[PDB]
Amino acid sequence: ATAVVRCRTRLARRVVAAVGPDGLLPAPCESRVLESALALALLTEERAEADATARLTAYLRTTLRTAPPDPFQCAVARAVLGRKRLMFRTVLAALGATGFPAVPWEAYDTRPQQSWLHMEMKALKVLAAHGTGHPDVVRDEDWRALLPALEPGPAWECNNLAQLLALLALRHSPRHRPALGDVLKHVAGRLRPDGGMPFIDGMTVFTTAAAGLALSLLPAPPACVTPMADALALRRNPDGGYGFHSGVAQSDVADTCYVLEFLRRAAPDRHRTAVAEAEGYLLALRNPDGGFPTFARGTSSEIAMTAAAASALAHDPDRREEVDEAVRYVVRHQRPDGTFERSWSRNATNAVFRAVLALTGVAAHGEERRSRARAAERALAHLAATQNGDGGWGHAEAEPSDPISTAYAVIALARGPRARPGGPLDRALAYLVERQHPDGGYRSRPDQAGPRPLLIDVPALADVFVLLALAHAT
Repeated sequence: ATAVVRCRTRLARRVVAAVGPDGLLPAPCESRVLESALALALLTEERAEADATARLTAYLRTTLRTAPPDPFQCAVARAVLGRKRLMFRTVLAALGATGFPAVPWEAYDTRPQQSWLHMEMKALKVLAAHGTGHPDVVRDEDWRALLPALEPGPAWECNNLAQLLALLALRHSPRHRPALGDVLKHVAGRLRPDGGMPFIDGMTVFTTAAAGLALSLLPAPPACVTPMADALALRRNPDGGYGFHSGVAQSDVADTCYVLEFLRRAAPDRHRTAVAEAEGYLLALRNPDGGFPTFARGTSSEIAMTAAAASALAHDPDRREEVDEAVRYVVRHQRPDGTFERSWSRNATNAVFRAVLALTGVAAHGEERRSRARAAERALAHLAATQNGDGGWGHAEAEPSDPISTAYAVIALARGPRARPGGPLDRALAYLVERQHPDGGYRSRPDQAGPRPLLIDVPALADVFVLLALAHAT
C-alpha cells in the first residue's frame, strides 16, 4: 500500500512489542537538571552518599556543556555547582542564587486540593522562613504537610521534585531529622544510568492509555489491547479517575480522558463499570461555566481539558447536554488568530487538536453546526498558516519541526477536507514518514511540562503520539 500505511505498520509493530506482559507500556522519565541539582544540594548538605553526589555532579556538568536546559534550570545548576514566579524565585533563593521574595508569608499558602503544589509551596515557605532568619514563623501545620517526604520507598505521588524540596526543608527541623537518614538512601538509589534524577518515576498510565487508544483506532487492533485495558482499569483511583503513573492517587482529567477513550473502544463491556466510574469522575469535576479543570472543581476551567472531556463523554448520548456546554465553552475561548492556549503540552498544536476533535466529533446541525465548523476551520487554518517548509510544525510558529508537535497537527487536519497531493495534511504525513528511524521509532523533543512550563522528557510518548496521528489519518 502507501508509504504512510507501511510507516504506520512498522510503528504499530514497535509499539505492540513495547507493551509488556503486565499490559503496560513502560514510560520512564529522563533525568532533569532541576531535580538533579536539588538532589546534589540535599546530599551534599547532609554529607551523605558520596558516590551518588559525584555522579550527580558529573551529570550536571556534562548536561550544561552538551544539552543545556532552559535558563531557570541552568541558573539552578550553576547555583549548586558553585505564584509560579514566587515558587521559582524561592527555589533559586534557597540555593543562594537570589534574594528571598519580600512577600507576606501567606503568599505561600495554596489550596490543599492541589496536592503536589501544596507540598512544594509549604516546603518553599519553610526554606524562606529559615533562609531569611525567621525560623519561628514556621507553624506546626507547615511541617505536617511535609511528612509524606519521610516515608521510605518511591516518592509520594511519584514526584521527586516535591520530595526533594520537602527534605531540604525538613533537614532544618530537629524533630524530623531521625527519619532523614533512611530516606536519603532511597533518594540516592533513584539515580539513572546517566547519573541524574528524573522529575517523576514515569508516565506509564498516560502513555499506556494513549497507546491503547492509538492501537484501538487501527483497522485490526492487536490482541494486546485487552491486557492494556485490564492493566489500566485495575489502577483506577477510588474517585473513578486515573493518575499519570502507577501509585499516583491524584486523578486528573487528561489521564482519565485517554483511559476512557481507550476503554470505550477496546473494552466497553468488559470494563463497563470502570467506564461509568470515569464518566462519573469527569462529571463531578465539571465547572458551572461548562468547562473542566485539570484536577479539582472550583479551579479554573482549561480549554484543552474541556475539549478532551467533551470528546470522552460524547460517546454516551445521555451526556449530550454536558458535552454541548463543553463544546460551546471551547468556541467561546478561541483566540482571534484561531488558536487556543497551552497548558500541559508546550506546543500550540496540542490544544488545537483537542479542540478540533471536540468541534467535529460531537454531531451538530443547524446554527450550532455552522458555529462549530467555522471554529474548526479557523483552527485548521492556523495550522496551515504556520506549517514549516519541511511539512512539520514546532512548539511555536518559528520553531523547527518536531514529530510530536506535527502528530498533534495531523490528528486535527485529519478532521478537515480530504488530503490532496501537496496539501497540508499530505505534506505533514510525508514529514512523519521521513522522520521514522530504522528501528521503526521516533525521537522527538518532548512536549510535556511539569511544573509548567518546565519540560519533562518521556521518550516513549514520541512513538505513541505519532501512531495516534497515523491511525487517525489513515
